Amino acid sequence: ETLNGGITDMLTELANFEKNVSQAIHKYNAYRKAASVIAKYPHKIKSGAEAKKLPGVGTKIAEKIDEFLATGKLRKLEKIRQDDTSSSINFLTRVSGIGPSAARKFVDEGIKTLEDLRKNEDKLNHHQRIGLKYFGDFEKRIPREEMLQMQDIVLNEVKKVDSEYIATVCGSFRRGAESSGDMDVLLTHPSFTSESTKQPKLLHQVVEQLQKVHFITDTLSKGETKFMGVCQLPSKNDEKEYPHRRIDIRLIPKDQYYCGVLYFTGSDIFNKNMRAHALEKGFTINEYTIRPLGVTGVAGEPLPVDSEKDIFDYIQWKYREPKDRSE
DNA sequence: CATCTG
DNA sequence: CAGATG
Ligand code: NA
Ligand code: NA
Repeated sequence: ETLNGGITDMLTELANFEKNVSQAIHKYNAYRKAASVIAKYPHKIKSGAEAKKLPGVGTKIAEKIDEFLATGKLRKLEKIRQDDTSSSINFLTRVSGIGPSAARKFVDEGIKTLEDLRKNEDKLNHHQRIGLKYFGDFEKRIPREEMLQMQDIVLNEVKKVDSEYIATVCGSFRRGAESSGDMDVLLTHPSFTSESTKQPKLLHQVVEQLQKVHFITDTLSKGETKFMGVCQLPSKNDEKEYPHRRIDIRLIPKDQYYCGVLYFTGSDIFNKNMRAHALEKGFTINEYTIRPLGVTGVAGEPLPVDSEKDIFDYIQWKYREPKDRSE
């Protein structure tokens, strides 16, 4: 956790590159297991050889561990931090809708900056254009005080469209958190569940109210159960307009809401432990349901939930307010 | 995993 | 349809 931090960090650096710049998924996966194992590893790694002793740790990595332990640096690391190509890729990637792949193509056509991008808006798709157009806004965290304003709008709008909807804003917003990255709304309806053959209007209707009142400004991706957009708290009495924020709206069969809501609410560590405990209590859980575990090894059949409460009950545990869902 | 692009 | 992105 700090006893082999650098090592794990370099490894992580190295890995990112293999994957992002080279196309080296193998090597890429290579670095990861390695960090992963050195990460658990209980002692101070004093040498490459010592490391090698571990699984995932090979000759090449043991090598790198030496030079890094030997001198505060790694040549390779040094050469890669320079390399404009590598850096251009780490950079384009920051645009929403540009991934490694697109990054590579862009750079090889010589587009390596924001300006490059603007000049060449034509070679970019809808998501990408949008992503460029709000490069700034999108990198700006979202302060909780804004979140409560967004939430308030969304909830009131869904309500008007149909009293029967059930919307919930998950994420750390939910677990307390002072600011956040984007807004994720978990949506459900009584008239939509597991078997129920669809209802697309279910989602489309909401999305539409949201734009009607101008809260949603652009669409990134709009499916029949998942919507990826851009919203904006209306600018008050003009002088201060708000940054453009990312928003996710997802439709969920009512019969599996609280499991999602539970899940989406995180934190990742929270889930894990809860999940690991579930397993103890003769259960299984995932993003959609909780299932009684047979002894034949496995076995299913969806226990029925009415709240996040039901879930806890089942695994016989302390109902935890979102706030303490930390770890 | 769900959506989009080409 | 494969393949990319979030
Ligand atoms: Na990106
Ligand atoms: Na293939």
